[PDB]
This record gives sequence, C-alpha cells and structure tokens, in this order.
Amino acid sequence: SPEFMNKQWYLLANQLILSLSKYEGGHIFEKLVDAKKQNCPDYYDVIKNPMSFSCIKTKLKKGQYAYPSEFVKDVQLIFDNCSLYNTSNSVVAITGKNIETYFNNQLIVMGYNNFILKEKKINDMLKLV
Ligand SMILES: Cc1[nH]c(-c2cccc(N)c2)c2c1C(=O)CCCC2
Repeated sequence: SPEFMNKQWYLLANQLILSLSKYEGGHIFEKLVDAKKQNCPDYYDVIKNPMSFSCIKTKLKKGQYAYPSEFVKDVQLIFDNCSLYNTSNSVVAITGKNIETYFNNQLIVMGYNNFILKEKKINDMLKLV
C-alpha cells in the first residue's frame, strides 16, 4: 500500500530524528548555529545550505518530505556541513562523524533503506507505464 508505506517511513524518520537528538553529542546539531554566540562569525559565509535536527522535525511535522531519500539527504547535509566547516581533528568534527555512523547504522537496523529502494523501483514503474 503506497499510502500505508508513506506512513511507515514517516514514522521511522520521526523516530530516527529523535534518536539523533538524544545520541551523545546530538545537541550541537539540534538547532541552527548562532554564529556570534558560538564564536564562529564566518559560519554562514561557508555554509550556504544550513540544516539542523529542528529544521528536519519541522519538515516532518509539515509533511514536506515526498520521498524517503529526501529525509536522508537532509540529515546527510547536516553531517556534510559539519565536516566542511570543522577541521578533521576538532571535537565537533569527531562528534559529527560519530553521529553520522550511528545514523547510517540505524538506517540499516530500522529497515529504512528498504523504503528508499522501493521508492526507486516505483519511479521506474511509472516511467514505463
Ligand atoms: C553544527 C555545530 N554546532 C555547534 C554547537 C552548537 C551548540 C553548542 C556547541 N558547543 C556547539 C557548532 C557547530 C559547527 O559545526 C560550527 C562551529 C561552532 C560549533
């Protein structure tokens, strides 16, 4: 059931974004960076597509993800901004790498990746039909 499936992976995404918020070090990605208060004034000169857990929660609450991959793309964007801005040996970069690993392993345990595969196959059915 295509609508039933949409409900399923929305529930998985909500559970996963919550697990990230509570994983060790998750708080530094919960909200968009306040550049002046965190002593990083150049942050938005470098990061032109900012993203945080709270942004993703808002898009989930508003039904703004159409496909399972779009949620993963937004979470991955957090980790890419983290590794771009912070040097590889910094606490923040290490923390971001650790949470990234967790997220990708949750995609496996929760079976979220199966929904991304079904999303691609449906897109191929439609392209034939
Ligand atoms: C995504 C990110 N979060 C936080 C942060 C936020 C709240 C408290 C603390 N302690 C750190 C940072 C960050 C960066 O990569 C840019 C450098 C600033 C640090």
